[PDB]
Amino acid sequence: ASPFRLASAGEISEVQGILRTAGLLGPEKRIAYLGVLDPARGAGSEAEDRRFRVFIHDVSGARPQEVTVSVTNGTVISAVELDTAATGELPVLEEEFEVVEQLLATDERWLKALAARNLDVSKVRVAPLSAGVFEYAEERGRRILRGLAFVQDFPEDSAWAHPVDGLVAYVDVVSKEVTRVIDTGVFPVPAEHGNYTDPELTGPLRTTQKPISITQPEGPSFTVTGGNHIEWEKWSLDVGFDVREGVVLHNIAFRDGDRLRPIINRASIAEMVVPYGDPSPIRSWQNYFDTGEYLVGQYANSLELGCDCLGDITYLSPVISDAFGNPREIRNGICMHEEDWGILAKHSDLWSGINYTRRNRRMVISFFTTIGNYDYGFYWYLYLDGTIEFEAKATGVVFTSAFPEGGSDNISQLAPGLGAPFHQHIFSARLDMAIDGFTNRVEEEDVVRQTMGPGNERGNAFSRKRTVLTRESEAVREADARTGRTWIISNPESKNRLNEPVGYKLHAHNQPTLLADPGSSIARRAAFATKDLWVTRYADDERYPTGDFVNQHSGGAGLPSYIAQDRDIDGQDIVVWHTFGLTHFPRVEDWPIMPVDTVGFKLRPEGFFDRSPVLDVPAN
Amino acid sequence: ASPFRLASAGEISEVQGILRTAGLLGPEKRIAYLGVLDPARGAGSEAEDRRFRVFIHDVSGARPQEVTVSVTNGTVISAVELDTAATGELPVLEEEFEVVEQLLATDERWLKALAARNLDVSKVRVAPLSAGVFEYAEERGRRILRGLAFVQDFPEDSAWAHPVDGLVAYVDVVSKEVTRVIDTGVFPVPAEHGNYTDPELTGPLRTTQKPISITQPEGPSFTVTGGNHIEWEKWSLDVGFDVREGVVLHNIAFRDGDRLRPIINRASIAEMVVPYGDPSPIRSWQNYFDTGEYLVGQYANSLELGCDCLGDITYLSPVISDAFGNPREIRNGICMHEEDWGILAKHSDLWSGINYTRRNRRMVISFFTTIGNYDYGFYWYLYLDGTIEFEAKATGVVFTSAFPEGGSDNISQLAPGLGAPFHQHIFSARLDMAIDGFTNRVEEEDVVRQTMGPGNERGNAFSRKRTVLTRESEAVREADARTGRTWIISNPESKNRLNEPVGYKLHAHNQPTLLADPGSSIARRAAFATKDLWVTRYADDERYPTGDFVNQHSGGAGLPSYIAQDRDIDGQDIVVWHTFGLTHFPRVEDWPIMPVDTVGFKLRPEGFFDRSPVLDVPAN
Ligand code: 11R
Ligand code: 11R
Ligand SMILES: [Cu+2]
Ligand SMILES: [Cu+2]
Ligand code: NA
Ligand code: NA
Repeated sequence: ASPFRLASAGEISEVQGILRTAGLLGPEKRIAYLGVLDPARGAGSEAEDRRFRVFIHDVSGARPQEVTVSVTNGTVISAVELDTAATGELPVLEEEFEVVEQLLATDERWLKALAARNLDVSKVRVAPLSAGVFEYAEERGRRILRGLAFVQDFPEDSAWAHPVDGLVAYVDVVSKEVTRVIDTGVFPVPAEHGNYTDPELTGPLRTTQKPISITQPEGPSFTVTGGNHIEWEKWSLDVGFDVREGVVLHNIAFRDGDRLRPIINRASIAEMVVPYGDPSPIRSWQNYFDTGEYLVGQYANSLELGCDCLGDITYLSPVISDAFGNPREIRNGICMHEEDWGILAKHSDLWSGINYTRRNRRMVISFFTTIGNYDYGFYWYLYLDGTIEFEAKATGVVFTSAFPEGGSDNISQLAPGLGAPFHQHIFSARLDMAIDGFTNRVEEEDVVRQTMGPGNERGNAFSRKRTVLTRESEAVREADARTGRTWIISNPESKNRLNEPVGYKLHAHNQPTLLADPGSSIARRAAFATKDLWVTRYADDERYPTGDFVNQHSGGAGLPSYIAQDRDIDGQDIVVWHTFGLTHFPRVEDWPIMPVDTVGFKLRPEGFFDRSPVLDVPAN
Repeated sequence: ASPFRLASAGEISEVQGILRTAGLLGPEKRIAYLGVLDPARGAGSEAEDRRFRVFIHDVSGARPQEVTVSVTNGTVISAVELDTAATGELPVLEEEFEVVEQLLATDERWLKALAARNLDVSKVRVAPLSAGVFEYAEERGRRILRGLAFVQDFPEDSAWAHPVDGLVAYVDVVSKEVTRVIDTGVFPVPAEHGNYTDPELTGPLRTTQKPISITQPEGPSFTVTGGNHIEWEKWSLDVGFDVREGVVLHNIAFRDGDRLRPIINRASIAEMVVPYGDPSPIRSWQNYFDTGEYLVGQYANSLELGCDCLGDITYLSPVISDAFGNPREIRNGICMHEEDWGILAKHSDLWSGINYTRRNRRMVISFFTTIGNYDYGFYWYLYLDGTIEFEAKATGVVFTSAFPEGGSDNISQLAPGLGAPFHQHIFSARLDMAIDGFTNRVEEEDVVRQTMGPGNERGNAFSRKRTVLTRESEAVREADARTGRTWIISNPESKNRLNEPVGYKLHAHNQPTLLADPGSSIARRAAFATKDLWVTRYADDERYPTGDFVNQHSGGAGLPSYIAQDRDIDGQDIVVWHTFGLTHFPRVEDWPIMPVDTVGFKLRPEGFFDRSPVLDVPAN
């Protein structure tokens, strides 16, 4: 019955049928994006209307459309033709991945480049890479992918070991034409293999790891109802999935006594971008918006038990649309489990003689996606004590280049002749806040040092200050780790028993934000990534920090456009957008397959509860 | 046979016998500190000499002594009388804890203060609190403790709920005299109880938590030999224990192929301080050096299976000296276990068709200590991929005060009338580095932004810079989170296969450092805490960032004195001292017993290995 239930195969097939019936999904049409829309504010009273949003591409060269369908009512709500030169190209289609290599394989310029390097065209893989927006006027309004080449010596070879530097091509994937082939000169193609399952490289596998068995003999402590509604240790939420954002959490709330208290209305990773810091023209255009351009949900892995997710696991298998509107299941695409998390609280008291220890646990909701060379795990955690956390785990194979003779200020060496250009992985978490309901505000809290003097004669005092962000113009904030800066989301109309507004505190990792020059294309297209925290007034059409159409789309949309409205955010329905990222100078240890590295953030209750919320946790 | 083995009960009894025989341990003498000394540099060649360092207090008022004993040879190596007014008082003795309350109970001034507040003296607990160094000239050369009062309504009551504000006393614990009683006025003693095992407060305990069973059917993957030598997944180390520092790691090394490669010679938490930020004269003197003044090892908890440490646990039970030189075992005082740590590396490749997933694990070595109201867990982690991490877990009961009518800039409210003064918990990790041996250097590495222009026409480039710290005068460094600042310890004489010096990178959390005014007593006594990173040239007598005797000791010793020597640290035997801490503005959720919060740091290999060190980890 829940309006927040996952899309079913039947709903997707029904959208297909509605579009077909309406004349919007003939044989030349392809679905580039399809997802369920969230219910409107105050929709709980009215009967449900399951609506789906669809981006439809046309392979014959006609203009694409944005369409909203009511699957409940069997109707098209709206359909509008898109001018992609203005509003952006549609996301990259899975079917376009192969096209770059295929077209290049019979292009005389490409073949000349490969022949100059004595490379067999049958062995040359070409990555289908998003193009961005640079100086090439002919690309405006065209669906372009750029191609970088990697040699695969045999079918099971890791092509990433053998980058073909000095060469890049640009391809129109609709007209099926190669627009440009740029050859700046030959570089040696690195020869060492990077085959991490080859015994020659691994050596004898370890026999020293004894089994770790994690079981729950009475099953898990969480329940799943309605397909995706989770209840666990006072927490209540719905686990959604979208082909763009991946796992999306809805209606995160905590049962405090008799009252179900909302905390976050919607939590997602609304964008992620990988900007590269190598000024070589072969890669200086490289910025992968894995979420906005590629759709990370689409490439979610099927996760194997005892391998990807360990313990007593409950899986969800979300359904997405293929290019033709047929449903496709991602079997075991979402993992859900609880795990022990060490000591929760402990005290051994010298006066009362009471010794007290309690254990912590967390609920984990995760997926793993693969975007070419990269593989990312997205993990949401709920803890017994009210803490909410997100963690991204970055692994896969590093994106490679040649390592220049005489070194580089922008590339590190991984193996003889093999380079890894410097880059960042920068995430935007969109948190549609609902601290005890929708009337919320944000304060920036800094530690305040105090001078020795009257009122502080020993020079020991310290304090803090809170500054309310009253309007969107004042709500674009930067980190200040030195002053312990955090941001508190509170409800000014809901007080705890000590007469203080209830709140949650966001604790950032204070990693560097976007490093690119502020006048670059990427600083404009990923403007969100230049600042740690943004707060907007909620609006139904302000979904992504980069806007709806990121592919080959200049600045003009997204967060900078939203905040120009300068709306009241002091005790209103607000959205926090937190930028956080990893700055990666690849190390030799990252090669030939990279150990996981992490980044994230958390929010902790801050006078939300009237005392510790875990006094009722039992011993042992 | 290992010279790094834990002290045995026999060794401690033998030190006692040697001291007795030498005339140094008569009936008026008490042992305030006893610990084994590490072997001298280059001692491996010579036969072993187990030496012990002892601080001996005299209850009759005579001067204390510092003594070094050779237990192997049955000799006193050295014995020197200490002038405590100059070099500092000895650590607080466990037997002195009760003395403050006992002396105050018959003092007319104290009784008058309690009577003004209608408090039964039999119900008033007095915390035995370190005194520091302030304006009281009579305290110089005397062993003083200060007393703050807390009412205990009945034997099992949590006295922390009932602070008696406006009152503090100072006591000479040797002459057994009350030197001062200060009463600045009555405050209401908060009345609500804080009894976290009382059903009235907890309510009905949860019945929703289903068991999590963690077992190892073939036992653990680590071995313990020689009592405390651990081998686990290529790692080699010795687990030491000292009554001051607690768990100390020695000889951390990694077996890379056939070669045992040193990484860290000695790792410890060499100090921890809890400075309070309330300018009230009742607490403005409050700074607890839990390590230096109280000795955190002494109060290590006995850790219960399935409660404190979960899984297949191997315990060590370290032996310490009581006040008379008799051995006392801390049963199950150190936990050792390995645990699963999620995904280690993962890639699903679109060209090779190979799908690869490997799991991570970490070895955990921990203890938990209790210092009055506070309880801290100290955790060291070794990971499969070469990462070394420390984490402190802070819990217990928050130190309380009255909450002032009309609020406070330096105290938060926890319950009606109940306050928690702001404070920090600041740790110093002393890492005696040995990256591939002892010839090491430290570089500070910052991200470098680049301007759009020639050589960077698209404004995408970014880089980094490394600055070698050549001498101790240049080696007192601060965090810069905005520029992604880290510190690399390398061996300039040991290169990896790419001809780059092998190294490890220290990743700090960049939390605020000491907030007190730089002219305060605490800024001088805890000078280490004002800066994030210090590097010294190794010396056998430079053990603690605060010197050997912290109790009632002014500035003059410790790190500022060590670095004045301005020694060469560029390719030498060096020591890194990392300051890291928690700044605590207590929340209502911290009351009546606080959920764990954490802080720490890690070091990751940085061109130490010739490729990923975990290619030989098997599937599943
Ligand atoms: C942004 N950026 C930097 C970047 C950089 C590069 C690329 C890029 O683009 C974005 C790419 C995003 C997509 C990434 C998701 C991961 C894709 C993985 C490939 C999908 C796939 C597609 C096809 N196949 Ru098959 N196969 C066998 C074992 C394991 C497999 C894993 C995956 C297979 C696959 C397997 N197969 C079936 C039977 C016998 C042999 C084989 C082989 C041999 C060698 C390779 C693959 N397979 N297969 C081959 C031919 C036809 C059909 C077929 C099938 C059908 C169903 C299942 C498996 N295979 C972006
Ligand atoms: C820096 N700062 C802010 C600060 C602030 C405040 C203080 C402070 O000082 C530093 C203090 C550092 C020391 C902290 C370490 C923790 C000390 C814990 C107290 C030790 C202790 C000391 C004594 N006893 Ru008992 N006892 C029973 C159960 C559980 C117990 C736990 C601990 C017991 C204890 C227990 N006992 C035995 C038999 C019957 C009843 C009892 C009771 C009842 C009520 C309380 C305690 N006990 N006991 C009582 C009397 C005589 C002997 C005795 C023993 C002997 C052996 C074991 C247990 N007990 C510093
Ligand atoms: Cu990376
Ligand atoms: Cu604290
Ligand atoms: Na909101
Ligand atoms: Na060293």
